[PDB]
Amino acid sequence: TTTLAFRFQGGIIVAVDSRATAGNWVASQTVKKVIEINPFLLGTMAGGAADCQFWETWLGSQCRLHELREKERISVAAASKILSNLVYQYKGAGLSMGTMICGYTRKEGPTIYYVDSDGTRLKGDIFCVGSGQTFAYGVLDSNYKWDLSVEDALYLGKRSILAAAHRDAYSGGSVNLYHVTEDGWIYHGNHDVGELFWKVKEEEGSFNNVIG
Amino acid sequence: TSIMAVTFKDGVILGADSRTTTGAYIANRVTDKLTRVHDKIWCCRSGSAADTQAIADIVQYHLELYTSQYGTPSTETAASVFKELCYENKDNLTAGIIVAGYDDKNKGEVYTIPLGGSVHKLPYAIAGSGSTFIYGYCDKNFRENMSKEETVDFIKHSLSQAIKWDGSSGGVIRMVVLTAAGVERLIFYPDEYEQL
Amino acid sequence: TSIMAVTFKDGVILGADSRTTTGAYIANRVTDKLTRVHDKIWCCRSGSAADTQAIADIVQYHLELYTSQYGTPSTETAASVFKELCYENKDNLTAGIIVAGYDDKNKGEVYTIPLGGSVHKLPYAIAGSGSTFIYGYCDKNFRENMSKEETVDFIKHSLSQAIKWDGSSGGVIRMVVLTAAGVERLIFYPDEYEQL
Amino acid sequence: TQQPIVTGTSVISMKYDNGVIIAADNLGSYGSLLRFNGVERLIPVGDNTVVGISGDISDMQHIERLLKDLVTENAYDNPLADAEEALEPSYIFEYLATVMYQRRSKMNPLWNAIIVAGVQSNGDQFLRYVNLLGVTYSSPTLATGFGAHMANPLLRKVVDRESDIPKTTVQVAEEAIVNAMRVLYYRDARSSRNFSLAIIDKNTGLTFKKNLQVENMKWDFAKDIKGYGTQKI
Amino acid sequence: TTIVGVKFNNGVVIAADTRSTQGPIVADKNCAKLHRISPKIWCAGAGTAADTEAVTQLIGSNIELHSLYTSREPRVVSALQMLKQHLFKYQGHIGAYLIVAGVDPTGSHLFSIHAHGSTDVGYYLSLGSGSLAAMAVLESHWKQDLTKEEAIKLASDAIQAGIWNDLGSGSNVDVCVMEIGKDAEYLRNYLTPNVREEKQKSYKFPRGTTAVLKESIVNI
Amino acid sequence: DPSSINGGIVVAMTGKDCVAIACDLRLGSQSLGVSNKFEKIFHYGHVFLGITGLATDVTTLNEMFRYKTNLYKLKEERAIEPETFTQLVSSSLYERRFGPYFVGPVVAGINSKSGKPFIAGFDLIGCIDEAKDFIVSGTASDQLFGMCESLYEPNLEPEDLFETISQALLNAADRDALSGWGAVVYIIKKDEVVKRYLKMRQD
Amino acid sequence: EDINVESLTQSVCDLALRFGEGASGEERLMSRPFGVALLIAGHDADDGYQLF
Amino acid sequence: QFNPYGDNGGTILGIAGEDFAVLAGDTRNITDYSINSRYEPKVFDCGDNIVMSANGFAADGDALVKRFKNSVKWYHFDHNDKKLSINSAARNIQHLLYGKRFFPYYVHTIIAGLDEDGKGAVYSFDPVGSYEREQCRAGGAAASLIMPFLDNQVNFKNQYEPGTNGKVKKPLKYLSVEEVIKLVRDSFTSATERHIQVGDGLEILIVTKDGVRKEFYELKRD
Amino acid sequence: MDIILGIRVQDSVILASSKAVTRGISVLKDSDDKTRQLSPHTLMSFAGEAGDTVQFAEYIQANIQLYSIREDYELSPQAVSSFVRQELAKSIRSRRPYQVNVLIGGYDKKKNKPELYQIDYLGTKVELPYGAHGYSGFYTFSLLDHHYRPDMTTEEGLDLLKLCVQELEKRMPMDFKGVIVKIVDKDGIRQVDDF
Amino acid sequence: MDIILGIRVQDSVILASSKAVTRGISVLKDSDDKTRQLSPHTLMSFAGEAGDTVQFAEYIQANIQLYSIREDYELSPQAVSSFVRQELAKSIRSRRPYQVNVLIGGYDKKKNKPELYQIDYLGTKVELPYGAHGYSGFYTFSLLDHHYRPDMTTEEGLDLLKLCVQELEKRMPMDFKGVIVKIVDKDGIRQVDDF
Ligand SMILES: CC(C)C[C@@H](C=O)NC(=O)[C@H](CC(C)C)NC(=O)[C@H](CC(C)C)NC(=O)OCc1ccccc1
Ligand SMILES: [Mg+2]
Ligand SMILES: [Mg+2]
Ligand SMILES: [Mg+2]
Ligand SMILES: [Mg+2]
Ligand SMILES: [Mg+2]
Ligand SMILES: [Mg+2]
Ligand SMILES: [Mg+2]
Ligand SMILES: [Mg+2]
Repeated sequence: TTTLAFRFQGGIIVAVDSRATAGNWVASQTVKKVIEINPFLLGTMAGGAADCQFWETWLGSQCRLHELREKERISVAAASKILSNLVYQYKGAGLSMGTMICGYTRKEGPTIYYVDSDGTRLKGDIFCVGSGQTFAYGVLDSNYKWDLSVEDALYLGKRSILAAAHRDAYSGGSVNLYHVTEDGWIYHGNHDVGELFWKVKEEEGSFNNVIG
Repeated sequence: TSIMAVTFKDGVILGADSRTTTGAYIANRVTDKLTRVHDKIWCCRSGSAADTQAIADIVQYHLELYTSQYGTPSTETAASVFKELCYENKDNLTAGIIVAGYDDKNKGEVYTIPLGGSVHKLPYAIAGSGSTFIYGYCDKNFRENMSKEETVDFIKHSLSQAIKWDGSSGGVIRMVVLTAAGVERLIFYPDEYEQL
Repeated sequence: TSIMAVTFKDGVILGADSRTTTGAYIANRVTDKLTRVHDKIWCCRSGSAADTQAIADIVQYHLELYTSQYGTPSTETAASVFKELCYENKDNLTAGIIVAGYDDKNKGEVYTIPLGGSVHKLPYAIAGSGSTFIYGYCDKNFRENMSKEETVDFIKHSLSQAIKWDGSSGGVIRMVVLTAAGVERLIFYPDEYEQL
Repeated sequence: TQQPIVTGTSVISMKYDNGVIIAADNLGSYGSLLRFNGVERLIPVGDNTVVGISGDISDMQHIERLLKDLVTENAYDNPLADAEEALEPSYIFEYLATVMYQRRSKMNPLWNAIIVAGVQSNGDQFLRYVNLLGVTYSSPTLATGFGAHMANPLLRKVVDRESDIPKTTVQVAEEAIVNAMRVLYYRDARSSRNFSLAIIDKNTGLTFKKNLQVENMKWDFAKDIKGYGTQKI
Repeated sequence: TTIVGVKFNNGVVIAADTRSTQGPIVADKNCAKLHRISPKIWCAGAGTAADTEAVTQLIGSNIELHSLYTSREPRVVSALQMLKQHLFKYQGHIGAYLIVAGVDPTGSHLFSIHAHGSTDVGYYLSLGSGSLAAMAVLESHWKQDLTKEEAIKLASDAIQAGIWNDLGSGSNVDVCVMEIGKDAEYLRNYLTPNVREEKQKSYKFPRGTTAVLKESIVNI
Repeated sequence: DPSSINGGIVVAMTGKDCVAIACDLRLGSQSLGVSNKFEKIFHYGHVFLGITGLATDVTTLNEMFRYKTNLYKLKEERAIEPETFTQLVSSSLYERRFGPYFVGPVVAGINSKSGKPFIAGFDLIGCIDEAKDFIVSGTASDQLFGMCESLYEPNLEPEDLFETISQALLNAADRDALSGWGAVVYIIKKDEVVKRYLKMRQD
Repeated sequence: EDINVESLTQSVCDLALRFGEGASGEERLMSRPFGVALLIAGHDADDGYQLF
Repeated sequence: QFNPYGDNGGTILGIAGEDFAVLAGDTRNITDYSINSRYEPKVFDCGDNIVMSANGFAADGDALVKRFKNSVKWYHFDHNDKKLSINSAARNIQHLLYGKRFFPYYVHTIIAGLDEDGKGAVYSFDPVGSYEREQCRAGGAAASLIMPFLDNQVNFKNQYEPGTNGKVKKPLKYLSVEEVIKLVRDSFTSATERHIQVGDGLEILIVTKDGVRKEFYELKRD
Repeated sequence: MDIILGIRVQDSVILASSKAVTRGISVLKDSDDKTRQLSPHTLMSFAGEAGDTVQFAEYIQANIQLYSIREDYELSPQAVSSFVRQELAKSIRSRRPYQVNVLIGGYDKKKNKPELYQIDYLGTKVELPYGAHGYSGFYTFSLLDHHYRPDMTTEEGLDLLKLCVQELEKRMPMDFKGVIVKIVDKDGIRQVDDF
Repeated sequence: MDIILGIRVQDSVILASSKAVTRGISVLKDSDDKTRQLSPHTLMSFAGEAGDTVQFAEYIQANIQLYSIREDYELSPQAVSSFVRQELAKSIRSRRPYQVNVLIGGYDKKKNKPELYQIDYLGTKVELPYGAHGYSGFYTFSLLDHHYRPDMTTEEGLDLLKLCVQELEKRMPMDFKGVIVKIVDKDGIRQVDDF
């Protein structure tokens, strides 16, 4: 798995792969690794499939309840802290989650929290998480820029998950793209690596390690 | 340890060696492994001495309570109580116990309760480290309905041989006789049983 | 396995069960554990079947070589050769072997060689998993200088009881008789020995 | 139970046209010591069920008592306990299966393999297996432990598929069972020659045969087997 | 694997199933487990397949040299001693388990042999994962003085027991018949009771279905 | 275990007067893909050998077999046949019985004299899979078995055999994290050998 | 899925019972009944617009 | 040391059609090298046009199916016999499984049925509750053999239109129930050939608007 | 751990190797050159077990120089890398294996081409446009998969390495104390002082 | 691993804490502030097990603020450090111990003195002129044993920390991504942006 979120001038890009594995068996290539908690808040899933799907879905419930109770959407900080507080209660039980909680409120602005099953919660401008995180980093970091156009950012995110899908045995499938702004998230599609890789190799003239 | 109990024509006889070891050290050379839990219901002990003493103690308590409330408990009932304690606490006991009793209807009875807490009614039973060596001997020499004297001899011969081969057995041979006439304690010394 | 060898008035008799197991599976129900290494020198095998076959084979070779060079080897000499192989390779054998022979001077002889390779000359010897159960029986029933028939009976009774109690023993009872008159093979079936 | 001490080996069983047969030897082993020889491991529940048990004998005795208790309880305020509202094999099974899976799941198994045999009220044969893991299955033949390996292949030659069942008589099934018992005695080091057999028949009811002995054995040829390779005498 | 051996009034019969397994997978559905040590001495193996085949070849080669050297027909007991001594020397680490059968100038013979070097002799034997199922048949139907045709039937029934009841075994029955006074009679696929049914369709692809990046001729 | 560190697969199939053999292109170190061009199929005269497993042994065995077959050709004055090479591979492997090469070799070829298609497989110590419809090997061997038993039928023309062995390899590979990243396919007849590089997923 | 409106209503009433025995046998949660009532309004796919 | 888990082999197979779904399993049940039964069904009609198989450790599988069927019973009690929709069944099965996250049912769950638009549905679960809706899925012993085959034949993966230089995919197409059964039968005969834990019998449950129907096919018994 | 990188461009091969030497909680040295020249147009960088790396590299160097003198001819990069591979394959199954991974940059004066070989301690060898040993490949491979072109000048290769090293200083957990960069081309081997 | 340093000078206590957060072969963050303010004149820095450090520090902070509000009075550094110590001593023998080491810098407004407390996860507490957690003490303690004077100004304390951090960047094996420095004195707590 490879997941990434980053803040830039035009808000937040979120990008994930869609591969799930058991040992060296490719179990699926169509897994949805982003959860849409509400129209302003996204979660990403890395680590244990069940651990992630279950707890982020539950986090969604806690967020809604907060909204019913306080008559306002929960903040990114507080939503990520619900998840962090929960996993920490289980610390040592063997949960396996590397997650990002991403979104917008007026108070905070575009906001990203890294949250894992160790209890680690971090605010930040850039995170890559998963078995393919280093491959995403190497590409994303090299070409990252605060003043990327929205288009260039969407592409850089896509290109970074693509780099990870290629090199990490355990990443692949397709790329799922999101942009988050002050008006919330917007979906930018599912991009099968099967056709994406070749298209990018041609357009870009990259991936020269490969026989074409 | 070498313990046995043998039904016969008039009741039942319990026998045991008197050796308790820790390592190769004989911590007690005159142990009394023949333990009373009711008037004419007794038991033979093998295994952990802490465990078998602790078990017999609690069984004696249960049968005392039984007696004041319900009347005389049967030999079977005593075996039931032992079994319940041995089976339920199987993961934390090392106890190999023979329960033996007299009553006017059945005369003598014998119930062996091996490690694990199962229970088996038998015309006779042998147990303890030393019994392995006398399986063949006891099988070939036991008859139903022996006299008291024939039965004493069988046990004397049996336990003498088990003591001969088993390092964990030795000392004196103890016997308890349960009949209508009451409870009789016997003892035999090495210089007697070692010549048989 | 239940193996024994018994000196008597006219020579020596070897006996064995016929069961070989791997796990609880009886891989061979008619094994022949009575193995010849010279005319009137034989052995009983217990332990690893690979080990005891391999040992007996090499001992047969040594005694064949002995015979062509030096003349008839003694029973003692055969026991010596076994011992040397069992002791020197103790860290890589599981062999419990009884060596038994006839000659005109000593008549019957028996040497047991337990795990580790020590050697013990004895008027009779029992061995194998099943022997534990017949220590007391054999001690009480063995006499020196029995007749052939009395000796066959002793072994039949002995091994029958060992087979009765030992899961690692069973099948038929095999016997080999070594005397001046030569070498005789006997067999007894479950329906005979199980009634004794 | 964390590990078995006193144990019973194979229970074996098969369906035939009008009922079921089940058998188990009378031995309680103690490691490699053949310790107890009159241990009944077939447990009739009412007139329609026989529960055969292998494994830890202490646990078997505990299950026996659970079964007697069922019989007792079922009769309370039950005017038809000997009739319409008697225990069905299927009720006895479901209960045991529930108990075995519960104990597995508390990490404290009843260390047994069990076959439940009987006839349901509509006349249907009942034959189903449960063990210390809570694993359950039915088949025209069932056998536990060692018997699964040698009795099953023998018994399946008789009832190989469901359609063989109505073609199979008690007489034929019983012969198959007994032969398998002889074979187990030949090759299972923890078997005994003495065994019990029960038939449950939709017409004749329960027939419980105690003290059978393995008979008609071949040992003859053993006289001719000498050495282990080259030895001729 | 299921292998058996059955003596009859005038020779010996050997038989095997034909399934070889990489774990729970079947690599070869029609494998050959009946090996020749010499023209009239044949063996069937279970255990580690490479060891079973290698040790077969080693002894076969040596038995042949021995036979040429001594100008004598190879004897089953010679294969026996050579094999067990070799296996013992290797202390079990050559995981060969074999039933060896044959006829020679001294008569007809049947032996089993295990990885540690121990050997048995009898009138009927079985080895491999399916040996308990096979042995149940042998123990039910063997009798002294079998004819050739009866020993073939019995051995073949025994392999079947393993084929049907042992997951370790399957597919076909192979037999070899070694009769005194005759050429060994090797019957490959004596029984073939497990043919795949016809598939529901052909999965032939239209030509050009598969994408190619580049193509070239190779020169041998 | 050593046989799954580098990843990769090989499959060979028989057809009518042809054989085919195929492999992926991956060389990785656990989850890290490293080489996009590591072929696993070699040839000595008209005999083809594919090898999966530990890459260093793949390379070593190749050199060992080029060495052995070259000497064979010199001494025998003719090139080695697939049947003979098969035995050679077996005994070379067995020679290392107790310290084996961690490999799963596969042989394919057409006997120059019978004109008969031949394939075989081996376990890591030389046991021969005499099977003659298809042979599979590598970290996706389960997948390959499944694909072959499904797609295969006997006496395919070379053009059809090409589609079959391609789809078997491609679909098996895409369900394996340690295989893929490209492929090559050889279609082998008496007078012609065609090598092709397949287009596949790059994840 | 969405909770059906009647279910929700039934759920609030079950809580209301908790000055005594629960609908599933629970022990009491409070020492007196509530002194308030509710009009519950909603929509679901099974019974459309409902008022309880 | 008590091991609470076992492996009973078996293989299962779910494929969704446009207006139907299919859930197939073999009927063989195993322990190590032995056959416990040649016919012990493991695909179950749970009501509401929902069929289910929990494959692996059969004791956990049975327990899980039992708990789920019970879950339906109570759903009906609580909601006046309201149909439990398949997506709702799936989310519920997620919770049953994750409830035992620290002592899991050692099984692979598949369920099949129709969605709220009457289209075939398959859902696949890992032992602790992770799930997705899929078009096809194999589970259990021979899944690693059968799944790539389904990828290729149900979803036309790696097939291109000829003459297009491998640039135009073979377009996705809904298969009929006839064509699906053919694929199911061939998958299993193939699994039976190469996997020792597969054989004896093939049971297929077919779900449509009109209900659940069953077909049975023999598989080789070795 | 040690960074060992290689990029093969149009006219040269470029090797970059970290300067740190670290034991326990002490950086012992920040100027360590992790290469030996095997011949005038062949350079080998190395990472791995303490002691093994220098012992192995010098053994190879000694042997290569010996061949140079005996034949009065410089073996090709292809020939040298194969000798190194074989030595490692013998090693891995010997009584004491060298735990050394290597990169070999060479300029083939006959083929007039740069070649770059990655060989690990098992004897796994592969020729690559770019290579790396250790954890560094987890960042550099994807980066170069994006940025590397086949037509590139030496200067571009250098820029490519500036990108890699910048990333490793950003994301690698250990302070590897910079790199020494060496260029292997038709004129031989030189170190880029201004890196 | 995490650098956590403290120097107590004449008129203030100064805390320095590394900015890196590292998991596996990834530096996740280079700007992480490893402190919570417990009260206006008391600061606590922290190192240790993932999750435990923030969970512990915030729990303490919440409790300290609660006391501030309940009593309308700010507990002394001595009182706060003792509460922290006790909480750790209870921790170490509880079912799940916090694996957290801490430094507490505080200005006692009553005694008009800076105080610095080093407390590890066992509940070991000591007051020191300078302190450190982790491997850093292996270099800083001897350095300050040489350079530290009791009479020093805040600025001198700062120079002292420049010396420590310079040494750790030289000799520590991991890239800890610099430090954030905070000064606790009579006017409260402030961060030195120009460090
Ligand atoms: C959101 C995830 C799908 C992200 C993805 C990678 O990060 N994770 C995964 O792919 C992980 C593997 C990874 C932890 C090494 N896989 C998983 O989490 C899979 C679920 C799929 C196979 C459907 N579950 C699993 O691996 O086995 C769980 C288990 C639990 C108890 C007993 C037996 C088996
Ligand atoms: Mg004594
Ligand atoms: Mg016996
Ligand atoms: Mg494989
Ligand atoms: Mg792949
Ligand atoms: Mg990938
Ligand atoms: Mg619904
Ligand atoms: Mg099969
Ligand atoms: Mg089979």
